[PDB]
Amino acid sequence: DVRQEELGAVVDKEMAATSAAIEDAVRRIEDMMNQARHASSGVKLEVNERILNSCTDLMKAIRLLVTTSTSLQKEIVESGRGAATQQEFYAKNSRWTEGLISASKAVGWGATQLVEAADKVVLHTGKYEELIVCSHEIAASTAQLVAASKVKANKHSPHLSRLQECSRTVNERAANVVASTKSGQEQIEDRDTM
Repeated sequence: DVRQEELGAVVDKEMAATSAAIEDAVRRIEDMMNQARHASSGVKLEVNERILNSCTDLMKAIRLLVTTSTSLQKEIVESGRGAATQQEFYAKNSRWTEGLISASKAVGWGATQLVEAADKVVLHTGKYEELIVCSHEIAASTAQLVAASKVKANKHSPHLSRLQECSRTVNERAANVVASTKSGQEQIEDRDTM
């Protein structure tokens, strides 16, 4: 249970860790594009490359959402702390800060989960179904990060509206990972049955 007086430090570190985890996810997924070309070939390799790329576009959209989330948090703090330090502001609004830490943590974990599901199905024997669920779950975690950020916000900068748009974009990208996995799966099972 995080000390109230160090909540500012912990949320700053958590947002930073979530962003690093998202960057690690982009690198791992992109590295699988090269590894796939060695685990498979043909229609399977082609659809897997498309799926890995949809996953990469989703992770880049999430990268932007988290960065915008951090920007909105910092403006909320700068605007409301007055003579207090950031630490004091976070401590005084401990509830809000805790929501940020918890929501951020979940996104980080969601990214790690999605990378693992992609790895298992593309390079091993995992199910495409698992990648689809992880796609839905990470989108759910980001919408929660957005709501947790929104609580102490208002129609202000670095735009609450910009963060909300970012969420729509992530949801659209997650839907694309799903459409891409379904499209690809039915393309793989349809080349073999002739």
